[PDB]
Amino acid sequence: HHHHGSRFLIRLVAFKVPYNHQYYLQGLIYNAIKSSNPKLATYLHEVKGPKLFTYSLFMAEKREHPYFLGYKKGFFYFSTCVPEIAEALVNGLLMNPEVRLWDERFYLHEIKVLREPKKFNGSTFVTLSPIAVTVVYDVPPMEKEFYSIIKDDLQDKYVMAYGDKPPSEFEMEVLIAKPKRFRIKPGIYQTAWHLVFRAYGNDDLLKVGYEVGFGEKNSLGFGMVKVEG
RNA sequence: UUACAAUAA
Repeated sequence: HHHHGSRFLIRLVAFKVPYNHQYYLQGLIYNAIKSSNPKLATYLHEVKGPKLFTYSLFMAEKREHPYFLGYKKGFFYFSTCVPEIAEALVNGLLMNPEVRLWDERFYLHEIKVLREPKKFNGSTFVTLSPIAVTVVYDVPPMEKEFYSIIKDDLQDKYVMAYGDKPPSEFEMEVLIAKPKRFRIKPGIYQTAWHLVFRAYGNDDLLKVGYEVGFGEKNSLGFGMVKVEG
């Protein structure tokens, strides 16, 4: 135990934000992990494969679209099942910034520690960060196997976290599905999916996807989802 | 805490 898990909402303080901005969010996250735990930080890069943390997009208190607008504060979410990944993103964001992203200045306001709904099976999930699943293009939800991949990754992420035989009951049904393409530097096409869906299965199974993510790029800001209730 | 993204390989 182990199994308790963690989720964070961080809040910063008229400003601007881009799209395709999740490589720059890769910056503020590792910066504060090195600034706390320098061995943990370097480790994660070369140490490779799906990491046990994920984080949301950078949203605002409002969305405006002529980059785009900005207003009263702004924020994002972070979830990981590895206690130190979080302790080093809480500690490093604390004794530090002063945060400045791209070049926009900002000042740390609060870090609100959310809760884990113990409700998972059947609950509705909406993507906080889009979803990518890649194979050799990026398979969309109309694809029969988008589901075998997304499931499997979670079964592994499961034992990766639980050190135990993976739970085998997972289905997901998708209501709203939105396409999009991102620039991960310099030269790549990641076709992700903004999603709303119902997912039933082993409770703990989906607990994981909740925390670490759904799909591949969890360390780049894909695959983080929220519960509706 | 927002079913909240402009671009389309």
